[PDB]
Amino acid sequence: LNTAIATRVNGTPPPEVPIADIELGSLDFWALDDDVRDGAFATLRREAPISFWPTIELPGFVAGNGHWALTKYDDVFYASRHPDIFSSYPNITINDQTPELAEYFGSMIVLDDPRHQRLRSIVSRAFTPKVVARIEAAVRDRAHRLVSSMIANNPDRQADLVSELAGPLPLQIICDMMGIPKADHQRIFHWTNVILGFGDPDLATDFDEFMQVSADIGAYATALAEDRRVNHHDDLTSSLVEAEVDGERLSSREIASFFILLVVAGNETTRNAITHGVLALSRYPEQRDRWWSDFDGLAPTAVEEIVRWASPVVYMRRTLTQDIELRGTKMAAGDKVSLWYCSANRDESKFADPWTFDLARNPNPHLGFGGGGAHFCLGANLARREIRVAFDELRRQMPDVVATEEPARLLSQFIHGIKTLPVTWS
Ligand code: HEM
Ligand SMILES: [Mg+2]
Ligand SMILES: [Mg+2]
Repeated sequence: LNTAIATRVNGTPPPEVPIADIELGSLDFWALDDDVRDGAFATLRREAPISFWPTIELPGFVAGNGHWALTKYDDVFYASRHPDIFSSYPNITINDQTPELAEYFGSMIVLDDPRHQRLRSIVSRAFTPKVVARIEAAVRDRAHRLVSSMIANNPDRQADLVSELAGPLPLQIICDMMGIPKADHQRIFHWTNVILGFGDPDLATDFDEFMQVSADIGAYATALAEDRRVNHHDDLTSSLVEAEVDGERLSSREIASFFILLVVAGNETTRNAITHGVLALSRYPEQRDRWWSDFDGLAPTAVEEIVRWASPVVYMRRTLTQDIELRGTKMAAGDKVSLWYCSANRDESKFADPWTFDLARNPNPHLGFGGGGAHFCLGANLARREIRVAFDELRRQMPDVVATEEPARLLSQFIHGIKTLPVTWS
């Protein structure tokens, strides 16, 4: 495969970046390549581990007040485990929501306990390890077919990993858990792609399109919920419409926001873990070889290292409910605080060799699924299984699959997205 991308020397730290060249509040910065971004967070960890940044202006989104950026692992961990101080209300991105966004985006992820946990308990059983293990057959059937179709669909042995595997595998699994008919899965995926791609001109930059997509997926959720209210199915949509929280059924807004949260999170995270993982295997072939020659033994550590390496969710935001000082920086009640998982996951204070992609890494206390605590990723067991099966099917059917171009990278501060990744195999 002479068209494979260049390999890299594992363990090489990126050069640190002069602090004057770092603008977290500019979309231009998020367009820099990932070596520069990684070197910039390295500078912040060293020189300004907590620092303040203006919010990025996005068309039709309210920027509002700026935010305190926590770039060190210990601070991101602390903030995550202290939700009475670091609240998830009113929003978990840096920007402000509005009443009009709240119709569609006012889910449990932007609420504190106890209401957060009462909402989460409606669906939590479906995401537990023992229940998710039950659907291995479904994950395998879909992954196996997708990889086979990459082969059958491309006589030239060239494919886009994202559209042909990494995207459609998690999409199928979450949509089927929700109870969405197959004929509408791609419609769901287009809506979630726009919702968490906004600001990249390849996805959407007109706020009117963002609002029409949001209204359209909400109307879809409401219509499916209405069907399930009358005729139950064994799906999460039926669980949502049947549940009672504080003795009251969920409202239309609550059902639509819950539905949207689950399909967005399901569709716009694992795909990037998978795609960054194939990119990493392409750059570090010794790691591919060692996983391929002991797939079951290394899989638990390998999947977690892929998540640490990719950090598919770049950050989450909190809002202080009281004044607090951290690292000698006083922050005030009401201030926004951003938790940079991408940076925690390269912190030398926690990982001695953070720049080494090591599929055997153990322990691996990465914060790719967050810092732990009340909002710890509901889908973590699901995502780990999706990743493990995707790589197993690639190993079994096309073991030498390799990237042939550098990825087209999503322009986003929030999601470490890959839009396309050309691959080949022999
Ligand atoms: C590798 C893929 C994934 C990554 C990196 C990831 C990461 C995260 C992160 C960082 C959070 C915030 C945690 C916190 O605030 O402490 C989160 C929350 C969440 N994720 Fe995941 N996620 C992944 C896959 C999924 C999947 C497949 C689903 C399925 C629907 C999902 C559903 C959720 C939900 C519902 C929440 C909100 C939980 C709550 O507020 O209690 N995620 N995820
Ligand atoms: Mg093609
Ligand atoms: Mg079904």
